[PDB]
This record gives sequence, structure tokens and C-alpha cells, in this order.
Amino acid sequence: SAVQQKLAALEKSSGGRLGVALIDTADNTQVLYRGDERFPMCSTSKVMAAAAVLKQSETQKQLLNQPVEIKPADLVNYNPIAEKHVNGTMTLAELSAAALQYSDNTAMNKLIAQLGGPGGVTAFARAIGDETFRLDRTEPTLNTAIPGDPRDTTTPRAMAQTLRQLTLGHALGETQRAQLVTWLKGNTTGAASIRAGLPTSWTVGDKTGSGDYGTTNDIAVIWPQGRAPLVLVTYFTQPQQNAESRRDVLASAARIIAEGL
Repeated sequence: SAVQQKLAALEKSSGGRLGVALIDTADNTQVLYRGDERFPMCSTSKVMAAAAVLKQSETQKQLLNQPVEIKPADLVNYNPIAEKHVNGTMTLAELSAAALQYSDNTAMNKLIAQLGGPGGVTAFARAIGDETFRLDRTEPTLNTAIPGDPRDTTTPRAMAQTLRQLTLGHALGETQRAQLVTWLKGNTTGAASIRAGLPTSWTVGDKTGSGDYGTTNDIAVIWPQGRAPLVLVTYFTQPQQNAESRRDVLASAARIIAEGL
């Protein structure tokens, strides 16, 4: 299709490897580019950790209000929110919001610990029917994004389907689902990524990710005004370990997708 030729051309112009999955919930149609190739998730994995804690809260009704101590030893490489609460506490709700909306890496590690390790995050994926997602490491080493390394990867197709289920479907309870949506819509790190390729009138909830090998990711739910929502996953990685981020590639991929709907 025209869209796949334009995505291929975008990829060729960028020098990297681009993965795209769009789900149009209007007719359940899918648009895939390298849809079944593995990409390093980097921080887009934080959505699965937050959703796993949300699932726990369906039975532990007060779980999200549970305070968790932030100790200096907990701090890793990027902790914009956790830094503000060292030697104090944050609730699991606050850590989930921090992980999602500011991509706080300490917050993510606390969520992983709450789930009993990376295997507990992966287990949630399996429980909701995602057999592709795998979380193997904690922050910050899960971002190494080494070519060919299957650790901490998923595919665009798998992530799109799972993000659809978590936000638009009923993998989570009603209150949990709405909270996840509210968190994604309040993301602060996404202005230059998918959002930048879309009409300003459209509502977007997204989670970015970045890592080594110039890995630059964004996963999004999109609510166009007067139109069924879309799920869009854009993964991008590059052959040089020290390559710079290319959020413009994600904006451009989203623009090409928007041309046609």
C-alpha cells in the first residue's frame, strides 16, 4: 500500500530500523511495518509494569495508596520524581504516575519489585495473552538495546494489541483502565514523538522510550475528534551504539499513518 511504501522510504532515509503497528478500532484493521520483528522496548515497558500493579489493585483495593520508601540506594540514572522524595515515601499510584508520565526509572524499579521481579511483569503480559513481551532486566540495564539481543523486547504487533487491550479493552477493571488512560493522557515526554505528527485537535495518550543504539520509541492511544480511536506503536533503533535519538522519525511515521484515515 501507499502507506507501507512511504514508511519504507522514511526508514531508508533515516538509516535505522523502523517498526510500526497501527490498529484502527473502527474496523479492527491493522497496518504493520516490520510488525513481527523484535525491538528493544526501553521505557515503553513501563506501561506493562504499571498495568500489572493496576491489575493487582483489583483485589487489593487499597494497594495504590500503599507508601513505598525511596532510599538513596534506590536512585538510578534518571529519577526526576523519585529524586524529589528521597528519604520519604511515594504511594504506588504516585510511582506509577512517575514511571509513566516522567519516565522515572527509580519508579519503574519499585513497580518491578512490587511484582516480584521482571518475571512478574512478564507474567502479567502472558496472563492477558501477550506471548511476545519479555522483561528480563531492571532499570537502567534494560535499555542496552543491543542488536539481536532478545532481552527486554517485544514486537510492534504484540505491543499494539496489548496496549489496545489495556486501554480500550477490558484486560483491566473499569476503574483501573480509566486510571491508566488518565496517566497516559498526562504524559509529559511525548511532545516531539507521535504527537508531533498528528492533528493538534486529536487527544493522545502515549509512553515514550529511549535507549542505546539511538533507540527511540513511542506507543500511543489516539482519540481523533469524531472518530474511533487508534492504537499506534512506533519503534526505531539504529546501528551505532552511540547514535542520537530520532523522535522526528516517530513524528514522521505518525504523520504518514494519519494520511489515509
